[PDB]
Amino acid sequence: MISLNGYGRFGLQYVEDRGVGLEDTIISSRLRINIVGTTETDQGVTFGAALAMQWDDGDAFAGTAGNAAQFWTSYNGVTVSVGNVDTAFDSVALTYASAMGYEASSFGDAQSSFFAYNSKYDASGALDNYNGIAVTYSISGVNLYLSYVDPDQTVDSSLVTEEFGIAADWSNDMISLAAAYTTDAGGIVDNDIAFVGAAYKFNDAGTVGLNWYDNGLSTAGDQVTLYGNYAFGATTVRAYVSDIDRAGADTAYGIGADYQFAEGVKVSGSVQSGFANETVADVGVRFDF
Amino acid sequence: MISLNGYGRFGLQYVEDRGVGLEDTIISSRLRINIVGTTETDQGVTFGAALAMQWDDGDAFAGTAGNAAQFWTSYNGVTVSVGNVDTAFDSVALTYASAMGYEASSFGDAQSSFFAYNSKYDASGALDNYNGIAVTYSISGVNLYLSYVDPDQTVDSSLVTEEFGIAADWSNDMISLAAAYTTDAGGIVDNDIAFVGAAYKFNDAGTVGLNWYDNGLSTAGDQVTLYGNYAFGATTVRAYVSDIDRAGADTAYGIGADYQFAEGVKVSGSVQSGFANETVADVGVRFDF
Amino acid sequence: MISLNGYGRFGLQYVEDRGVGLEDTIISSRLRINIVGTTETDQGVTFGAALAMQWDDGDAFAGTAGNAAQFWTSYNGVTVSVGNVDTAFDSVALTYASAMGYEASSFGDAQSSFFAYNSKYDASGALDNYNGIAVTYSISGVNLYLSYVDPDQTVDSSLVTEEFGIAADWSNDMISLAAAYTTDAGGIVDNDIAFVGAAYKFNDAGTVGLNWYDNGLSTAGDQVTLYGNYAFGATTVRAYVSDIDRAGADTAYGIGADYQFAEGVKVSGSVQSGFANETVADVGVRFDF
Ligand SMILES: CCCCCCCCOCCOCCOCCOCCO
Ligand SMILES: CCCCCCCCOCCOCCOCCOCCO
Ligand SMILES: CCCCCCCCOCCOCCOCCOCCO
Ligand SMILES: CCCCCCCCOCCOCCOCCOCCO
Ligand SMILES: CCCCCCCCOCCOCCOCCOCCO
Ligand SMILES: CCCCCCCCOCCOCCOCCOCCO
Ligand SMILES: CCCCCCCCOCCOCCOCCOCCO
Ligand SMILES: CCCCCCCCOCCOCCOCCOCCO
Ligand SMILES: CCCCCCCCOCCOCCOCCOCCO
Repeated sequence: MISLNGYGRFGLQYVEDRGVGLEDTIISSRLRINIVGTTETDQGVTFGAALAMQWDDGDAFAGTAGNAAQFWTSYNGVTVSVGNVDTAFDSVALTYASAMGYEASSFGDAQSSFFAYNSKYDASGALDNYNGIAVTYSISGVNLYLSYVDPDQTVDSSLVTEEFGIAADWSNDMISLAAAYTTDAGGIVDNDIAFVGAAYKFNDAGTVGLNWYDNGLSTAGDQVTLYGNYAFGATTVRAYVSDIDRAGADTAYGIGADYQFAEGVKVSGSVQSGFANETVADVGVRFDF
Repeated sequence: MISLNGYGRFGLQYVEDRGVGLEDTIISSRLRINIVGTTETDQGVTFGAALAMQWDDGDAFAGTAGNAAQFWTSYNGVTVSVGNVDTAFDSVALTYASAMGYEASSFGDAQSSFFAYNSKYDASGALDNYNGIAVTYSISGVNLYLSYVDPDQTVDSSLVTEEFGIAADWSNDMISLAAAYTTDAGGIVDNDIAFVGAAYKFNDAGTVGLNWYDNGLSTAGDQVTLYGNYAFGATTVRAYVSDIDRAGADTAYGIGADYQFAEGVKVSGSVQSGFANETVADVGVRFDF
Repeated sequence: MISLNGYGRFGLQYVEDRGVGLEDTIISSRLRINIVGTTETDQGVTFGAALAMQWDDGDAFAGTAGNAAQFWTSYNGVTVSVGNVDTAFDSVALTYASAMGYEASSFGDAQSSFFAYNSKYDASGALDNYNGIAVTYSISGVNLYLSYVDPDQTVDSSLVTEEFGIAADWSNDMISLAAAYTTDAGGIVDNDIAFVGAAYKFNDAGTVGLNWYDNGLSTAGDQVTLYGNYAFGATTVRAYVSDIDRAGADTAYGIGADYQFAEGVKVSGSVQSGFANETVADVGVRFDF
């Protein structure tokens, strides 16, 4: 069985003083298509393979290709995946909760380097023999994530640095907790990174949360993000502040709104200020299909 | 929702004295696949994204990729599209009416340079930041087309030449009229091009038409194409003559036939003579799926 | 009509002393997706086009593209195909019968060079104007195969070497026979190769066969492969020995098993020894979807 799903997104992307002789405002857009093949068995074991084909404005050669395959096996709530895997630090809950705008960005996101699913090919050739193994599992309302990423599996292992990550999250109906930890993240030796986050649903309509991170060898240092959102019908308002230890950094912040036009259609915008005083703004749509 | 459609075509392509040590006759063939994702809303607004994957004999690396995305929004007969758009000069009716053979070619087609939907990637990198906006609408039996193409939207606009085009066509059951006009076509400054055409369905089986063009800065000069077709059951006969102002040019002409073998299957051939006395012939099939 | 099918495979691939500073054991995996468009007619003629998108671990740029199109026409048991065709030497029965392991390999396979369907693009550019014509037909339980492959159809034919192949196989319920012959195989002048094979189903569960080959200009010389398999429920045991004329070559051999876990799911392994004493082992899964 083969199924196809994905999403399109387009709108305006403003970056104050982008560059000498550059336009600050552009039309940014993304097409994402996923090809999924699955084999269900009567034994209860499911086999799967996924490929992504992603295009973004500005991409080299005005063309689209697929990425590197991901394969998995699922049985009784346990999923083992091989190849281009989702990593633990990139999959836990709460870590991307401050993202806003139609491009889902936030300076409140972790300012570290770590491996994550690769959406596209990489012309530099660095991903050619990259191969990860991942394992996910769910006890009660607990989600467990584990991932092992080998940047070049053909080369003797004593010569390459492997990335290892673990994460768990948990949620009842009002509190959410999450934590992750990865060593040698992004294959950078000694770049050990951590995350702890918690959220409180103080209503059917509002939630506040707080994320803390150890950014490893990044120049950002430790970081804290405080965010909150509130829904008024089909409209959601979101905001966040974030600080990093880097001397002289500014406080980053953002304010945005989401409007659920229809099932599968979402109009979003935001105005954000980064740690180096960058001003960024956006407004556009996402539709899922 | 994701749907796939497209077509295959193959047959013989003859070019008299193609080149020293080249074969005049080859097997030319094309595979075109379109991936379309759509999101229908109960509000009446439809969202869409399309990608094309096209392969042609002789293509570099013996491979296929997708092109650059096209996105659109439709509401009440109005469609706005962004990215790799169809342009006004390329979409009006009647402008390609003389095309024949299984490759749908004609020297009677406009001999100018103008932007059009890009089927494939471009290795030269010229299309990397190309971005168009297009708008179509239909009053009675009137079709209105408008398009704005920015060859490099990241660069300050005072440095790049944008293409702007408008077109309309109209048809009752016997007369057809169409006109288009585009300035700085193909991003060439001062290359303003125009088209006017008209057709007369003098029967259920026969039609005659005439197309005139201002080819802008091309060396062809103004051009006139006179064509006609006539259907005998599943068989269609077509012919056209065309002249350009270029001194010493020959009159171009073509004669071909189409045979509708089955729904979705069409066998075509033609013999054409160009403006520089080139002799070209073809015979093959197209099937849609 | 467009349909999608394919398969995923993953597991461990061991090559004794692969290379200085290389890992002998890797995770090898393959994702194959086929896109097939067909047009059925009421006349009985079917038109088809196929494209493949294949990714393998270690592939350049960590990406996937499609290959070169294949087109065909089928009528009354006769199929003519154009472009990236299956060749006669690569399609006859019995020639790959000794293949085992989850990667379906065998040193008992023919050690010659010959054209075959191209799965992927080729960066070297050698396949750019490659074009084959193929014809298959089936009398009783007879299968007839014919193929003509032109490595560069744009160039004058007196300058290029074309590959021509024929094959037939036949089977009742217990004996199988097959033979093939191709001249200038792989476009190498004078590299004429041949194959004869026969198999005996000495049970519902067991089969023994023997394949002989003239490897043309290869350094292997003539070759003989003797193989056998036997099924015990969902488990299949397979083995083969193979010899080549090359002086000092070793006898190659392999032993493996296949376990049919479920419809569409197959777990395989093997231990093989090549003609130069190479030791290779594998274990993994294949699932079809
Ligand atoms: C500002 C640089 C020049 C680009 C022209 C800006 C014109 C804006 O777009 C007009 C046509 O519509 C498409 C743009 O996508 C963004 C629209 O807002 C998203 C839906 O709420
Ligand atoms: C990103 C999708 C893959 C498409 C990119 C292929 C890149 C090919 O170019 C690599 C650079 O070398 C130049 C190639 O020669 C011409 C390419 O093909 C011609 C028709 O579009
Ligand atoms: C300056 C060039 C144009 C690009 C900028 C578009 C940025 C537009 O503003 C972003 C949206 O601001 C969100 C407001 O926060 C309040 C939310 O509730 C109000 C509307 O539903
Ligand atoms: C002329 C150069 C060498 C190529 C051989 C020409 C042989 C013609 O094709 C024979 C096999 O069939 C496939 C060709 O596609 C064209 C057939 O006509 C189209 C359907 O009406
Ligand atoms: C046109 C479809 C895209 C496929 C073209 C990829 C072009 C890659 O080559 C660019 C030129 O540089 C050489 C690349 O190194 C080898 C490529 O991949 C090997 C297996 O086929
Ligand atoms: C010379 C190498 C072969 C390639 C050339 C094939 C060209 C064949 O002729 C094209 C078809 O000619 C069309 C004829 O116009 C009359 C139409 O009605 C008659 C048949 O239905
Ligand atoms: C040996 C080099 C380092 C690679 C680690 C080997 C660990 C083996 O895999 C553990 C995780 O599972 C995925 C591997 O695919 C092969 C499993 O066997 C196939 C099914 O029978
Ligand atoms: C194999 C699938 C096709 C993808 C390969 C495209 C190969 C492009 O590189 C050719 C070598 O030249 C370097 C290209 O410049 C950067 C590429 O695109 C950037 C984003 O991934
Ligand atoms: C040495 C690193 C690991 C990689 C090697 C895996 C190789 C494993 O063995 C292959 C399977 O051997 C097949 C045995 O033949 C007997 C068949 O019946 C028994 C089991 O069903």
